[PDB]
Amino acid sequence: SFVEMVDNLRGKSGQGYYVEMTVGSPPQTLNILVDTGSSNFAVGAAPHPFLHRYYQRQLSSTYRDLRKGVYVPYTQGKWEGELGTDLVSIPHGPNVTVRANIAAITESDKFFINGSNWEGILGLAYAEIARPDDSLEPFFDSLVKQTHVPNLFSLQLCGAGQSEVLASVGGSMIIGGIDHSLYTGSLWYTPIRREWYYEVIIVRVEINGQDLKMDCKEYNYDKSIVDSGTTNLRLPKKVFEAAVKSIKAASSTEKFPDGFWLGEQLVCWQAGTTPWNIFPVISLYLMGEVTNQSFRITILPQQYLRPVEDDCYKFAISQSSTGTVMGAVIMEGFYVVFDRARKRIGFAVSACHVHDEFRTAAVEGPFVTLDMEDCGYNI
Ligand SMILES: CC(=O)N[C@@H](Cc1cc(F)cc(F)c1)[C@H](O)CNC1(c2cccc(C(C)(C)C)c2)CCCCC1
Repeated sequence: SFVEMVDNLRGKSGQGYYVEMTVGSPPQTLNILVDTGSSNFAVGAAPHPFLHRYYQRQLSSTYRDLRKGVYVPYTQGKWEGELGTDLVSIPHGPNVTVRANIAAITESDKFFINGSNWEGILGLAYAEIARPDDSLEPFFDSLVKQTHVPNLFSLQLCGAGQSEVLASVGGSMIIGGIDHSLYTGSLWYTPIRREWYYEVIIVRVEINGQDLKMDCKEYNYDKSIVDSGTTNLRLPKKVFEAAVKSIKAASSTEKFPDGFWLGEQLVCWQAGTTPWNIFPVISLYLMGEVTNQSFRITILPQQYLRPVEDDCYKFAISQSSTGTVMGAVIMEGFYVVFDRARKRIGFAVSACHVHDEFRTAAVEGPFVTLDMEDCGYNI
């Protein structure tokens, strides 16, 4: 924990959160997307039209070629690179330096985003999903192994709160501890089912207090994960359809185009007249540390209606064919502790949550649910 790590994240709405890092000797400054949905540390290392700077290995005295190729395909972006090791620091993180594996990006497609202000990505998940394979020690594992930094990190992603520019966002990545000033109320923990993605189990879903009443295996159909690198709440097909049906009904007083519900087309209102009260709250109940217990995290429309350029919003809930992805919009307004040491993820109401006059984002428990290990997908 540390006061000096507060507000060390920045970003543009919809384009992830990044932290400043240095690579090489002398230190080369780069902005790096913080991604709990992947396990590779990678940086642009060759010219690209959307990169204004990049990692130049030749300028680093501490660089070492691993003489090995590496490739990672994400949801739609992808890159190819060359492995190596170098000294890495996080100026606004812990006061330490570590020799980490680095994928030097030489080719890419739809990976770098025009005007995002980041030049690389920091995969914070486990070795099991790293490319080329699990022998390439992820950054966080190197940090804990080489230093005395406790095996734990927390993320406080904050919302937007202009005009023709994407809203700027901020947050905090607290490495090695829990900063108690970043949250209120109690921290509730859900088990990390398996150490590969940050996998969890959802046992119940409600929209405005109404249970979807689905077999809980559906909520984790495939898998459920906590992914700071994906913007939206992504839901498996059957859950998505049931959720949008209910959100439509709650906000039936008004009518929006199908494009809006499909996440692509935007929807606007005059400034300050956004009818937040017609959109329902969504509660995801996560499995507790104790069998038969659960806790819920409640999400407001201020989280799932993401603001965009020129008051305009996009529906930030979309369909998945690879499980539930609790992306940035779900993490916003919560303090999320990735307690790797004790294989669990904690949630607490964030100090930067969306107040709202009548409703608020919340973390509450316990709630007693008969049977929860049966909600998982058995390999
Ligand atoms: C939108 C997106 O692609 N986000 C990625 C980071 C990112 C951010 C960005 F701004 C631009 C990019 F090109 C990439 C996440 O890593 C996605 N994470 C999952 C995933 C999807 C596809 C392969 C993979 C890996 C890297 C593990 C093979 C992991 C998502 C589905 C559930 C599993 C996790």
